Amino acid sequence: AVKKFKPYTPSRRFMTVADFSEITKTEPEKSLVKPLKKTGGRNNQGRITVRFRGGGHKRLYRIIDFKRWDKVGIPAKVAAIEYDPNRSARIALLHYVDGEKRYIIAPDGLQVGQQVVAGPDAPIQVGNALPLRFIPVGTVVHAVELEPKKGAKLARAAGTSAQIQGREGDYVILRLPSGELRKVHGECYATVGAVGNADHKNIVLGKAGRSRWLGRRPHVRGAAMNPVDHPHGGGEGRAPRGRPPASPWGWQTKGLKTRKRRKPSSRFIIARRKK
Amino acid sequence: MKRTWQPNRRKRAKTHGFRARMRTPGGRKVLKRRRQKGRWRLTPAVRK
RNA sequence: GAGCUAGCCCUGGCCAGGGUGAAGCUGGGGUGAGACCCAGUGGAGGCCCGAACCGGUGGGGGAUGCAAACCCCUCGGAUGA
RNA sequence: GAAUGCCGGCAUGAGUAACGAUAAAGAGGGUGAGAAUCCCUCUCGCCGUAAGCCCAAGGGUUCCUACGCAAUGGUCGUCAGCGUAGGGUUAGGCGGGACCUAAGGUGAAGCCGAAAGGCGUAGCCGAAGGGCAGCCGGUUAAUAUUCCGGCCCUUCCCGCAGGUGCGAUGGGGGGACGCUCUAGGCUAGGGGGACCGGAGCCAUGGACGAGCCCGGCCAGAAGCGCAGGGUGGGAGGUAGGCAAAUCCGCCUCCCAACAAGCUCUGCGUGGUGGGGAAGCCCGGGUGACAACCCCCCGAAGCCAGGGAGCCAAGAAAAGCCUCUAAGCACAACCUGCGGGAACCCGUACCGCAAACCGACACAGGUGGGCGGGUGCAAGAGCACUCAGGCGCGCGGGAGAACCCUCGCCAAGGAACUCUGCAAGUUGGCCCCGUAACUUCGGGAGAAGGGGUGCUCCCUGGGGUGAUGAGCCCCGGGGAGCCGCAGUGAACAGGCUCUGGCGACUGUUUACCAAAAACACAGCUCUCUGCGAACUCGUAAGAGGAGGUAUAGGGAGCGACGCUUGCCCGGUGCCGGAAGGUCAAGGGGAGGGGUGCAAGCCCCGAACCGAAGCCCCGGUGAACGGCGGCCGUAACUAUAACGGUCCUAAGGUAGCGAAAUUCCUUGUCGGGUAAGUUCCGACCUGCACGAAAAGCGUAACGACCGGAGCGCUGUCUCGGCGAGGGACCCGGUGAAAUUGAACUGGCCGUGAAGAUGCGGCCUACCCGUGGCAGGACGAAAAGACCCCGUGGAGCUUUACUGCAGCC
RNA sequence: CGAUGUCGGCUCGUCGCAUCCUGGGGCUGAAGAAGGUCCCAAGGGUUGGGCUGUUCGCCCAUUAAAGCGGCACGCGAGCUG
RNA sequence: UGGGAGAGGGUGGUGGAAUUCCCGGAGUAGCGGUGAAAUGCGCAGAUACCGGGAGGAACGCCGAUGGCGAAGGCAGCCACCUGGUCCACCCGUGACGCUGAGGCGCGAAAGCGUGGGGAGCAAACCGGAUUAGAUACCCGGGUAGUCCACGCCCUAAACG
RNA sequence: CCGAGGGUAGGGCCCGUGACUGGGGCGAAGUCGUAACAAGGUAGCUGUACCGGAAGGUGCGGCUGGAU
Ligand SMILES: CS[C@H]1O[C@H]([C@H](NC(=O)[C@H]2NC[C@@H]3C[C@H](CC(C)C)CCO[C@H]32)[C@H](C)Cl)[C@H](O)[C@H](O)[C@H]1O
Ligand SMILES: [K+]
Ligand SMILES: [Mg+2]
Ligand SMILES: [Mg+2]
Ligand SMILES: [Mg+2]
Ligand SMILES: [Mg+2]
Ligand SMILES: [Mg+2]
Ligand SMILES: [Mg+2]
Ligand SMILES: [Mg+2]
Ligand SMILES: [Mg+2]
Ligand SMILES: [Mg+2]
Ligand SMILES: [Mg+2]
Ligand SMILES: [Mg+2]
Ligand SMILES: [Mg+2]
Ligand SMILES: [Mg+2]
Ligand SMILES: [Mg+2]
Ligand SMILES: [Mg+2]
Ligand SMILES: [Mg+2]
Ligand SMILES: [Mg+2]
Ligand SMILES: [Mg+2]
Ligand SMILES: [Mg+2]
Ligand SMILES: [Mg+2]
Ligand SMILES: [Mg+2]
Ligand SMILES: [Mg+2]
Ligand SMILES: [Mg+2]
Ligand SMILES: [Mg+2]
Ligand SMILES: [Mg+2]
Ligand SMILES: [Mg+2]
Ligand SMILES: [Mg+2]
Ligand SMILES: [Mg+2]
Ligand SMILES: [Mg+2]
Ligand SMILES: [Mg+2]
Ligand SMILES: [Mg+2]
Ligand SMILES: [Mg+2]
Ligand SMILES: [Mg+2]
Ligand SMILES: [Mg+2]
Ligand SMILES: [Mg+2]
Ligand SMILES: [Mg+2]
Ligand SMILES: [Mg+2]
Ligand SMILES: [Mg+2]
Ligand SMILES: [Mg+2]
Ligand SMILES: [Mg+2]
Ligand SMILES: [Mg+2]
Ligand SMILES: [Mg+2]
Ligand SMILES: [Mg+2]
Ligand SMILES: [Mg+2]
Ligand SMILES: [Mg+2]
Ligand SMILES: [Mg+2]
Ligand SMILES: [Mg+2]
Ligand SMILES: [Mg+2]
Ligand SMILES: [Mg+2]
Ligand SMILES: [Mg+2]
Ligand SMILES: [Mg+2]
Ligand SMILES: [Mg+2]
Ligand SMILES: [Mg+2]
Ligand SMILES: [Mg+2]
Ligand SMILES: [Mg+2]
Ligand SMILES: [Mg+2]
Ligand SMILES: [Mg+2]
Ligand SMILES: [Mg+2]
Ligand SMILES: [Mg+2]
Ligand SMILES: [Mg+2]
Ligand SMILES: [Mg+2]
Ligand SMILES: [Mg+2]
Ligand SMILES: [Mg+2]
Ligand SMILES: [Mg+2]
Ligand SMILES: [Mg+2]
Ligand SMILES: [Mg+2]
Ligand SMILES: [Mg+2]
Ligand SMILES: [Mg+2]
Ligand SMILES: [Mg+2]
Ligand SMILES: [Mg+2]
Ligand SMILES: [Mg+2]
Ligand SMILES: [Mg+2]
Ligand SMILES: [Mg+2]
Ligand SMILES: [Mg+2]
Ligand SMILES: [Mg+2]
Ligand SMILES: [Mg+2]
Ligand SMILES: [Mg+2]
Ligand SMILES: [Mg+2]
Ligand SMILES: [Mg+2]
Ligand SMILES: [Mg+2]
Ligand SMILES: [Mg+2]
Ligand SMILES: [Mg+2]
Ligand SMILES: [Mg+2]
Ligand SMILES: [Mg+2]
Ligand SMILES: [Mg+2]
Ligand SMILES: [Mg+2]
Ligand SMILES: [Mg+2]
Ligand SMILES: [Mg+2]
Ligand SMILES: [Mg+2]
Ligand SMILES: [Mg+2]
Ligand SMILES: [Mg+2]
Ligand SMILES: [Mg+2]
Ligand SMILES: [Mg+2]
Ligand SMILES: [Mg+2]
Ligand SMILES: [Mg+2]
Ligand SMILES: [Mg+2]
Ligand SMILES: [Mg+2]
Ligand SMILES: [Mg+2]
Ligand SMILES: [Mg+2]
Ligand SMILES: [Mg+2]
Ligand SMILES: [Mg+2]
Ligand SMILES: [Mg+2]
Ligand SMILES: [Mg+2]
Ligand SMILES: [Mg+2]
Ligand SMILES: [Mg+2]
Ligand SMILES: [Mg+2]
Ligand SMILES: [Mg+2]
Ligand SMILES: [Mg+2]
Ligand SMILES: [Mg+2]
Ligand SMILES: [Mg+2]
Ligand SMILES: [Mg+2]
Ligand SMILES: [Mg+2]
Ligand SMILES: [Mg+2]
Ligand SMILES: [Mg+2]
Ligand SMILES: [Mg+2]
Ligand SMILES: [Mg+2]
Ligand SMILES: [Mg+2]
Ligand SMILES: [Mg+2]
Ligand SMILES: [Mg+2]
Ligand SMILES: [Mg+2]
Ligand SMILES: [Mg+2]
Ligand SMILES: [Mg+2]
Ligand SMILES: [Mg+2]
Ligand SMILES: [Mg+2]
Ligand SMILES: [Mg+2]
Ligand SMILES: [Mg+2]
Ligand SMILES: [Mg+2]
Ligand SMILES: [Mg+2]
Ligand SMILES: [Mg+2]
Ligand SMILES: [Mg+2]
Ligand SMILES: [Mg+2]
Ligand SMILES: [Mg+2]
Ligand SMILES: [Mg+2]
Ligand SMILES: [Mg+2]
Ligand SMILES: [Mg+2]
Ligand SMILES: [Mg+2]
Ligand SMILES: [Mg+2]
Ligand SMILES: [Mg+2]
Ligand SMILES: [Mg+2]
Ligand SMILES: [Mg+2]
Ligand SMILES: [Mg+2]
Ligand SMILES: [Mg+2]
Ligand SMILES: [Mg+2]
Ligand SMILES: [Mg+2]
Ligand SMILES: [Mg+2]
Ligand SMILES: [Mg+2]
Ligand SMILES: [Mg+2]
Ligand SMILES: [Mg+2]
Ligand SMILES: [Mg+2]
Ligand SMILES: [Mg+2]
Ligand SMILES: [Mg+2]
Ligand SMILES: [Mg+2]
Ligand SMILES: [Mg+2]
Ligand SMILES: [Mg+2]
Ligand SMILES: [Mg+2]
Ligand SMILES: [Mg+2]
Ligand SMILES: [Mg+2]
Ligand SMILES: [Mg+2]
Ligand SMILES: [Mg+2]
Ligand SMILES: [Mg+2]
Ligand SMILES: [Mg+2]
Ligand SMILES: [Mg+2]
Ligand SMILES: [Mg+2]
Ligand SMILES: [Mg+2]
Ligand SMILES: [Mg+2]
Ligand SMILES: [Mg+2]
Ligand SMILES: [Mg+2]
Ligand SMILES: [Mg+2]
Ligand SMILES: [Mg+2]
Ligand SMILES: [Mg+2]
Ligand SMILES: [Mg+2]
Ligand SMILES: [Mg+2]
Ligand SMILES: [Mg+2]
Ligand SMILES: [Mg+2]
Ligand SMILES: [Mg+2]
Ligand SMILES: [Mg+2]
Ligand SMILES: [Mg+2]
Ligand SMILES: [Mg+2]
Ligand SMILES: [Mg+2]
Ligand SMILES: [Mg+2]
Ligand SMILES: [Mg+2]
Ligand SMILES: [Mg+2]
Ligand SMILES: [Mg+2]
Ligand SMILES: [Mg+2]
Ligand SMILES: [Mg+2]
Ligand SMILES: [Mg+2]
Ligand SMILES: [Mg+2]
Ligand SMILES: [Mg+2]
Ligand SMILES: [Mg+2]
Ligand SMILES: [Mg+2]
Ligand SMILES: [Mg+2]
Ligand SMILES: [Mg+2]
Ligand SMILES: [Mg+2]
Ligand SMILES: [Mg+2]
Ligand SMILES: [Mg+2]
Ligand SMILES: [Mg+2]
Ligand SMILES: [Mg+2]
Ligand SMILES: [Mg+2]
Ligand SMILES: [Mg+2]
Ligand SMILES: [Mg+2]
Ligand SMILES: [Mg+2]
Ligand SMILES: [Mg+2]
Ligand SMILES: [Mg+2]
Ligand SMILES: [Mg+2]
Ligand SMILES: [Mg+2]
Ligand SMILES: [Mg+2]
Ligand SMILES: [Mg+2]
Ligand SMILES: [Mg+2]
Ligand SMILES: [Mg+2]
Ligand SMILES: [Mg+2]
Ligand SMILES: [Mg+2]
Ligand SMILES: [Mg+2]
Ligand SMILES: [Mg+2]
Ligand SMILES: [Mg+2]
Ligand SMILES: [Mg+2]
Ligand SMILES: [Mg+2]
Ligand SMILES: [Mg+2]
Ligand SMILES: [Mg+2]
Ligand SMILES: [Mg+2]
Ligand SMILES: [Mg+2]
Ligand SMILES: [Mg+2]
Ligand SMILES: [Mg+2]
Ligand SMILES: [Mg+2]
Ligand SMILES: [Mg+2]
Ligand SMILES: [Mg+2]
Ligand SMILES: [Mg+2]
Ligand SMILES: [Mg+2]
Ligand SMILES: [Mg+2]
Ligand SMILES: [Mg+2]
Ligand SMILES: [Mg+2]
Ligand SMILES: [Mg+2]
Ligand SMILES: [Mg+2]
Ligand SMILES: [Mg+2]
Ligand SMILES: [Mg+2]
Ligand SMILES: [Mg+2]
Ligand SMILES: [Mg+2]
Ligand SMILES: [Mg+2]
Ligand SMILES: [Mg+2]
Ligand SMILES: [Mg+2]
Ligand SMILES: [Mg+2]
Ligand SMILES: [Mg+2]
Ligand SMILES: [Mg+2]
Ligand SMILES: [Mg+2]
Ligand SMILES: [Mg+2]
Ligand SMILES: [Mg+2]
Ligand SMILES: [Mg+2]
Ligand SMILES: [Mg+2]
Ligand SMILES: [Mg+2]
Ligand SMILES: [Mg+2]
Ligand SMILES: [Mg+2]
Ligand SMILES: [Mg+2]
Ligand SMILES: [Mg+2]
Ligand SMILES: [Mg+2]
Ligand SMILES: [Mg+2]
């Protein structure tokens, strides 16, 4: 339920903020937070390799449990739903009857005080994890391992999900959040439900300052630069692209496909995304 | 206005000093050259 | 060679005083219940006026200079990108 | 003898400019060979959120003292940050180290690279962050939380006593954290006292006073008192915290739970120890047995790890505590007490500056803390002042032009000019009042006005205290008084109307452009299924991201509103198992050389044979493009209509003489006495047009047009006045430039613009203040222009390669 | 071309006369008054404003008249820009 | 009080037919379309046929001249929540009624905003015919939209 | 003190007028097509939406004031 502001500054006209109404605990679990090392887009050469990064708010990384087959058959209680600034989804604090505490990413509908569990025998309730084979066909699922024991890889951003569509031998067929149909191995784990905080897409950042807070430095259009900078640089006055529109490094940026041709995972992609 | 020399003893020693020169092929050549030329100082003096 | 300058990283510091008065909250009214209205409270903001601080708009001076970019009057920002 | 030659020397300009902020000086007395310049006294002025004081960097003896003045000091010099000499910096507690980690750096393991080397978990290094024990005073010519005095504390070693399952680099807790706003109680700091202490003072008309002037504190262990922070206790279960665990986590139960208790800080008190003014007298002595008290204001600092709210969600590690593991339990650890032990480095001085960075004793630059009083609504603003610190290291005269900075002006009031450029006007606060339009916030300080001092009288609430007095902060009512004038000085918006562009706050060509440029939220296209795409790297490895399609890369457009039409023939990109072409390779019809021959060797057609290209489709918020001629209506004109050629398709809505219109000052209307600009229209748009977006848009703008009001020295049109210069005298003394010069006007001549040639005219010799017509004046081997088979940046369907990708 | 600064303005003038005005004339299709045209004449004079960077030009209000041209399209070691 | 019929409304669930698309098989020279054609599609293997998958929308027969609602309007089946309405008994209240300016709510389709969805259909648009023309009618394509959620719009031959 | 009114500044309503622009009414014999009235040669009308020289066309839903 994104929140609006009254136009009492120019920027407050359009700024919207998340409602945070689902959050129940407002400082993180000290036993689970590390320092997130800001990079600014710089690699171990010191070189910028991702332009326009840097200068955003300080953050602590919350260690998230993406395996869950860690603790088969051990139920846990949902103690808190918390804000996590390293991801779009919210996160849920789990108190295992073990005494062990862990963060998962919070699916839609998950409630404080309910219990979740993981394993081949788990009920088909929101927040449980099962190998893909034991989830009935048609189930909307999230936090999906791409390969067994390798960690939840797909459908982790706010509001997203994959849907189980069918089986074929050792493999399950998923409609990924992009619309691609892919075979994923059945021993891969996934969590029942869709990721929460689905209102996330409808936030209007509102002003230039807001992007700075997120660590996003301003983008410069190639058309604004000079020929030594960019294929679109130069020209007296304004200028159309005057060549097929290109990236700063010369390659074409309207249409030019880029996935590697002979990639082994092609045998497992059934149908490319659409829209 | 603000000029270009803003001295700094730590900076000086860490940038041009004996140990920074020895660590690197080009730095060791500098020392070899300034010795061959007979320089009284192989390295910029800084107080510490 | 980044002790100038540009960007980023870590860790610290600074921003007189005054003005405006968002949301919410409380109460009252209103209704089937509501939206909603009114008062109070509240203290939001790349909000307003203005020092420090950061700038450099117009003019005048300076032009073997006080200065290889300064000086005076004026002017922009000043809780924020 | 020339090379704007090289090195050096010395001239010219010239006793010229200048002598570095216009805060400012005068006199008396000393010293000395010599004094505007040194020392002392009195007077005057300047800073006073500093131009005072304390830290940090940087500097490195510049500090203090004696002795000096050749040079350095923009003059002088007896003086000095200068010369010579001697002296001076004292720490368990301050800062750094023998502690901790951050970015980063380095790097056993390991990975990679022709060599050099590049990476890399742990670990190590790395601080202005964490952690950790000293406060007040006195003393020196010069150091002081360092010496001394007083009162406090830390750790290490050893011993005694009491206690305890003791023991860690391992587990856990804690350390541990944002931004805005902010409560209570305090301290710092400050104001007043008719109270307390003090050398005195009575002036010039008055005052011997509840008179003036000065001062009225600082530190302190235990204990205690006020105010805060931190913190549940017990039991049972236990599979988690990579061994163990009585700890931590999770579950259950019981009790205490605005508490309390325990603990830890701050403030107050506190044994004790110190300080102590003006004035007078020679830094000192007195004051003085100094006194040391009451009231009020009051932090942004303290209690603190406090509270609330918000979203952009806010280091680490050690110290510390707890748990246990080897081990050891004759040990070990914990508490208390005693004795002993306690190292290395810095410490002088300058530090918004004459000692640092700017070649200079340079109007520039340099981070943190303190920064007093009064009044002006507030404040770090402004004026004047305290403490303190200065008068800026050339002076004396004069009182021209001219220049700079400044003040005023009759009548007019933008007539100035590219332009109200500049300068006026306006200006704070309180009150009344306020338009189109609007996205309902705004526009708005709209506009426009009224008030503002002082005195007396009456009085409302808030704070303190006590509920009163007193102090204190906001006020309100009545009546008066004075001046030209009451934010009486200083600081402090001119306003309106209407266009263009850009939504907006922001950013930019350091040092000629701040803008309409960039950015920007937002919109769209496109790539990317994760060992992602993309980027840097030979690689390893990184970034992306400890992210996962509501995500990340690339591109265009640029809030918002209403919209974004037609063309896929060409280029791009996407799709297409056929077909055509196609390299290495396969294949080997068929030849060839050589040998006696077996054989050895070479050429080699068909045919099989990828990507790419061809070919078939798709695709515009991909690159791009969106016609011509002729005819036609019952006045004329003009063509809704038609004919025909062409194209892949022939520009739609909206806009239009425009940031675009050549002809052009188009034409008409508005404003003006008059309008090449402006605004509104028309549409034959040289040459608008829909995300290189089209048309609008409230608000915003040191952007660029046009108009009006206000007011003015902008101007008619100038005048006077001020100070700093210019000028004269004393001191110190440059510069570019310069073939040599004994260097006039005209009209001619001359390489075509003559002081220098011809003819004539004019003219005694040398300066000083001024002005700029000439010396094709100076400066810069023209930057425009061309030339050189000169150079460099940039482009592409120029050539030829290479990375990369296939 | 080892540099002769370039439009317009402002300031300051000076010169030529093919004369705009004023003075003297002849002719007139000159009644007067007012003009036309030519001759002599350079002593003096030759306005303020709106538009545009403009020179020029057009317009407003006047005037005896609102002359034209040269001086490196006079004049940037005089200013503007 | 006791009963009744009903596509009355809202939420969630769920079932079969058909179309389209995709994959596999089999199979070959046309299919499609019309008044007739052409564009289109098809040897790069279409159409017709079989099996498999995905997705959206609408609910055949029953069905009616029927039923329900105030109107707009409402139709597979199931469950929940909910409205009106009729009948019987003659038990309760004792005129508590009628209408209704304003007000408030509802209000087919189209259209609008923000997400989503998108099979079929189809304004615009393109192409093929027709025609003097054909910015139409007919044919092949085809985008909004048609569908869901929330918020707007408030119109009608909203008619008996 | 009040006070006719004069001045300054800013609003509200009304009238007249304005380059140019929008449709409307009317006008003996203009140009284009033929939308409606018959099934008007595509039944018509309808709210809306989009498009087109023009009447109109078409989509969606509605009406019979439709024919056979
Ligand atoms: C700025 S003054 C600064 O530069 C000056 C120099 N002049 C010239 O070069 C002239 N020579 C002819 C050329 C012609 C053109 C014709 C035109 C149509 C382009 C006019 C411009 O120049 C003139 C710059 C270029 Cl004006 C002088 O060297 C002066 O001595 C110095 O001080
Ligand atoms: K040129
Ligand atoms: Mg908003
Ligand atoms: Mg609003
Ligand atoms: Mg939430
Ligand atoms: Mg930790
Ligand atoms: Mg990272
Ligand atoms: Mg690295
Ligand atoms: Mg990048
Ligand atoms: Mg970056
Ligand atoms: Mg993310
Ligand atoms: Mg979150
Ligand atoms: Mg798999
Ligand atoms: Mg979004
Ligand atoms: Mg952030
Ligand atoms: Mg962005
Ligand atoms: Mg950009
Ligand atoms: Mg550019
Ligand atoms: Mg550019
Ligand atoms: Mg470059
Ligand atoms: Mg290049
Ligand atoms: Mg390029
Ligand atoms: Mg280009
Ligand atoms: Mg350009
Ligand atoms: Mg152009
Ligand atoms: Mg450009
Ligand atoms: Mg082009
Ligand atoms: Mg390209
Ligand atoms: Mg690539
Ligand atoms: Mg895909
Ligand atoms: Mg600088
Ligand atoms: Mg620096
Ligand atoms: Mg240093
Ligand atoms: Mg340092
Ligand atoms: Mg350094
Ligand atoms: Mg280094
Ligand atoms: Mg070194
Ligand atoms: Mg080497
Ligand atoms: Mg070597
Ligand atoms: Mg030596
Ligand atoms: Mg060296
Ligand atoms: Mg730097
Ligand atoms: Mg501030
Ligand atoms: Mg404040
Ligand atoms: Mg105010
Ligand atoms: Mg209020
Ligand atoms: Mg609140
Ligand atoms: Mg602001
Ligand atoms: Mg204000
Ligand atoms: Mg300036
Ligand atoms: Mg000015
Ligand atoms: Mg200069
Ligand atoms: Mg200045
Ligand atoms: Mg100033
Ligand atoms: Mg200002
Ligand atoms: Mg301001
Ligand atoms: Mg401020
Ligand atoms: Mg010679
Ligand atoms: Mg030479
Ligand atoms: Mg020579
Ligand atoms: Mg030389
Ligand atoms: Mg010599
Ligand atoms: Mg010489
Ligand atoms: Mg000499
Ligand atoms: Mg001489
Ligand atoms: Mg001279
Ligand atoms: Mg000079
Ligand atoms: Mg000077
Ligand atoms: Mg000054
Ligand atoms: Mg001055
Ligand atoms: Mg003077
Ligand atoms: Mg005197
Ligand atoms: Mg004197
Ligand atoms: Mg002297
Ligand atoms: Mg002397
Ligand atoms: Mg002096
Ligand atoms: Mg003295
Ligand atoms: Mg002061
Ligand atoms: Mg020095
Ligand atoms: Mg001397
Ligand atoms: Mg001397
Ligand atoms: Mg000597
Ligand atoms: Mg000297
Ligand atoms: Mg000097
Ligand atoms: Mg002497
Ligand atoms: Mg000393
Ligand atoms: Mg000590
Ligand atoms: Mg030791
Ligand atoms: Mg250490
Ligand atoms: Mg280090
Ligand atoms: Mg260290
Ligand atoms: Mg430290
Ligand atoms: Mg210490
Ligand atoms: Mg102490
Ligand atoms: Mg001594
Ligand atoms: Mg014992
Ligand atoms: Mg923590
Ligand atoms: Mg933390
Ligand atoms: Mg910290
Ligand atoms: Mg914040
Ligand atoms: Mg104290
Ligand atoms: Mg006070
Ligand atoms: Mg407990
Ligand atoms: Mg256990
Ligand atoms: Mg503390
Ligand atoms: Mg005594
Ligand atoms: Mg502070
Ligand atoms: Mg605190
Ligand atoms: Mg760490
Ligand atoms: Mg043992
Ligand atoms: Mg033993
Ligand atoms: Mg113990
Ligand atoms: Mg040692
Ligand atoms: Mg010291
Ligand atoms: Mg300063
Ligand atoms: Mg300072
Ligand atoms: Mg000094
Ligand atoms: Mg330098
Ligand atoms: Mg000086
Ligand atoms: Mg200085
Ligand atoms: Mg004081
Ligand atoms: Mg004030
Ligand atoms: Mg002075
Ligand atoms: Mg000064
Ligand atoms: Mg004189
Ligand atoms: Mg005055
Ligand atoms: Mg005057
Ligand atoms: Mg006026
Ligand atoms: Mg006037
Ligand atoms: Mg004017
Ligand atoms: Mg103007
Ligand atoms: Mg201008
Ligand atoms: Mg003024
Ligand atoms: Mg003022
Ligand atoms: Mg208004
Ligand atoms: Mg108005
Ligand atoms: Mg207005
Ligand atoms: Mg407006
Ligand atoms: Mg409004
Ligand atoms: Mg106001
Ligand atoms: Mg006002
Ligand atoms: Mg009054
Ligand atoms: Mg008075
Ligand atoms: Mg102002
Ligand atoms: Mg802007
Ligand atoms: Mg701009
Ligand atoms: Mg715009
Ligand atoms: Mg806009
Ligand atoms: Mg914008
Ligand atoms: Mg701002
Ligand atoms: Mg520049
Ligand atoms: Mg610049
Ligand atoms: Mg420069
Ligand atoms: Mg400038
Ligand atoms: Mg510019
Ligand atoms: Mg600006
Ligand atoms: Mg820019
Ligand atoms: Mg931009
Ligand atoms: Mg913008
Ligand atoms: Mg937009
Ligand atoms: Mg999008
Ligand atoms: Mg690369
Ligand atoms: Mg290599
Ligand atoms: Mg990472
Ligand atoms: Mg609008
Ligand atoms: Mg095309
Ligand atoms: Mg095509
Ligand atoms: Mg194409
Ligand atoms: Mg091929
Ligand atoms: Mg083109
Ligand atoms: Mg083309
Ligand atoms: Mg065109
Ligand atoms: Mg069209
Ligand atoms: Mg259109
Ligand atoms: Mg036009
Ligand atoms: Mg226009
Ligand atoms: Mg044009
Ligand atoms: Mg024109
Ligand atoms: Mg023109
Ligand atoms: Mg005209
Ligand atoms: Mg007119
Ligand atoms: Mg025309
Ligand atoms: Mg374009
Ligand atoms: Mg353009
Ligand atoms: Mg375009
Ligand atoms: Mg606008
Ligand atoms: Mg606007
Ligand atoms: Mg602006
Ligand atoms: Mg601006
Ligand atoms: Mg004006
Ligand atoms: Mg004047
Ligand atoms: Mg004077
Ligand atoms: Mg004389
Ligand atoms: Mg002299
Ligand atoms: Mg001298
Ligand atoms: Mg000679
Ligand atoms: Mg001679
Ligand atoms: Mg001579
Ligand atoms: Mg002469
Ligand atoms: Mg000649
Ligand atoms: Mg001559
Ligand atoms: Mg001569
Ligand atoms: Mg001669
Ligand atoms: Mg001669
Ligand atoms: Mg001769
Ligand atoms: Mg001669
Ligand atoms: Mg002669
Ligand atoms: Mg002289
Ligand atoms: Mg002279
Ligand atoms: Mg001259
Ligand atoms: Mg001159
Ligand atoms: Mg001169
Ligand atoms: Mg000359
Ligand atoms: Mg010459
Ligand atoms: Mg000359
Ligand atoms: Mg030069
Ligand atoms: Mg040369
Ligand atoms: Mg040359
Ligand atoms: Mg040159
Ligand atoms: Mg140049
Ligand atoms: Mg040439
Ligand atoms: Mg050639
Ligand atoms: Mg040649
Ligand atoms: Mg060449
Ligand atoms: Mg080159
Ligand atoms: Mg190569
Ligand atoms: Mg030349
Ligand atoms: Mg020369
Ligand atoms: Mg020259
Ligand atoms: Mg003038
Ligand atoms: Mg006459
Ligand atoms: Mg004359
Ligand atoms: Mg001319
Ligand atoms: Mg003209
Ligand atoms: Mg006359
Ligand atoms: Mg002339
Ligand atoms: Mg000429
Ligand atoms: Mg000419
Ligand atoms: Mg000139
Ligand atoms: Mg000049
Ligand atoms: Mg000129
Ligand atoms: Mg000159
Ligand atoms: Mg000259
Ligand atoms: Mg075949
Ligand atoms: Mg589908
Ligand atoms: Mg009855
Ligand atoms: Mg409706
Ligand atoms: Mg609808
Ligand atoms: Mg025909
Ligand atoms: Mg009157
Ligand atoms: Mg006829
Ligand atoms: Mg019809
Ligand atoms: Mg008909
Ligand atoms: Mg019909
Ligand atoms: Mg018909
Ligand atoms: Mg149509």
